[PDB]
Amino acid sequence: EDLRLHLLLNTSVTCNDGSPAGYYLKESRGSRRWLLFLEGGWYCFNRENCDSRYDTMRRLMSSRDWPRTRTGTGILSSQPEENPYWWNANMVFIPYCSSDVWSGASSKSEKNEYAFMGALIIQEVVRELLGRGLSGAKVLLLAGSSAGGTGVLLNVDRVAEQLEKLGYPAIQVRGLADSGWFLDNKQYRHTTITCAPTEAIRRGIRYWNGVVPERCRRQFQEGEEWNCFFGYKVYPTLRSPVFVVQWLFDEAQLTVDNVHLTGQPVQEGLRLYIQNLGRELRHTLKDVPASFAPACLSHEIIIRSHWTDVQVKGTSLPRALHCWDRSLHTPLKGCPVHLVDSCPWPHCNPSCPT
Ligand SMILES: Cc1sc2c(c1Cl)[C@H](SCC(=O)O)NCN2
Ligand SMILES: *[C@@H]1O[C@H](CO)[C@@H](O)[C@H](O)[C@H]1NC(C)=O
Repeated sequence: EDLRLHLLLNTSVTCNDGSPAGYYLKESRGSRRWLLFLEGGWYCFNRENCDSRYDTMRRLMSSRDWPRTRTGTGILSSQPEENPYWWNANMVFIPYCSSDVWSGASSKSEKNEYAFMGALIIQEVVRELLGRGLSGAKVLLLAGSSAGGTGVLLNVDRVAEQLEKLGYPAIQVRGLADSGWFLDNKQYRHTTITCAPTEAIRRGIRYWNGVVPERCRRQFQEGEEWNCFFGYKVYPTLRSPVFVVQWLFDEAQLTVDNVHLTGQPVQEGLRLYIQNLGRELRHTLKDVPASFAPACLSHEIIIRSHWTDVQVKGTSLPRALHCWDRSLHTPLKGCPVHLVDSCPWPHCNPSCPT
């Protein structure tokens, strides 16, 4: 119960239903490191599917029922035993209550049943934290999992530009995108439920007034900004350092690809499909120097209490992140930052989560 809720003082920056957005904070007075973590949880892209999400996933659309505290876990833990990487940092958990992959900039109005303000929520959290110690930061790591990991890719350079324009050019902004690196590939079977992410994101952008990083927007241009939600397309346009964590066989990727493993022998077509998915993922990370990509069927990593357990080539994620920090002070002896499994099937890495 170590991170305490603060609702935004600017109450025009809202969750989907117009309730104020907010953040959970645990300060560390002896540290100039700040970790701002973006929660995930899919998205919604029209009135009917947002109404459904409001009925049964309301905490992802509203702050009315948020608890006063949350426990920091994994990379948000303040215990070195659980978080060898950044246990002494100032910790911020930003709840995902905008259902827009952190991309929205639209208020609730007579024309809009819901507000989609994810990009503005991040901006406002950063602004309000500057008065609570962030002005003294040396590193701001914008991290996130699942839709929050894609949110990191969409927002890390905007945070960097915001701090520069506010007069804090000494704060180094970096990104950590966990489980948010998706492929716009062919589904295994081509069957809201039938809508593939490219089409759902294309509709969502219009519904949310979604915004993407400027250089990526300039490449893809009007009507094609959905491309910027796909890591391998947006990442090369980014200027801030970004560390990419991605399971090679991510469960959300497989879900959108209409792959459902049961227990029966996988036949040749599905075997080749899965192997090609891992190969394609691995290919997209070849030129990503800071990356951690284990050959596991799983979903998210960084806020799980046992996040320390998985290893790629004998190196854990907390160690790789520590090596990344050292690299941003060429490669370091025994301290690697590019860790992508090459084995071709889920759980060929023995350290995968059970
Ligand atoms: C831009 C894209 S493509 C895609 C996603 C997003 Cl976001 C979701 S998010 C999943 C979650 O939050 O658990 N997973 C599947 N495919
Ligand atoms: C509150 O947030 C809105 C939306 O980002 C912004 O336009 C406005 O200037 C903010 N007001 C204050 C006082 O920060």
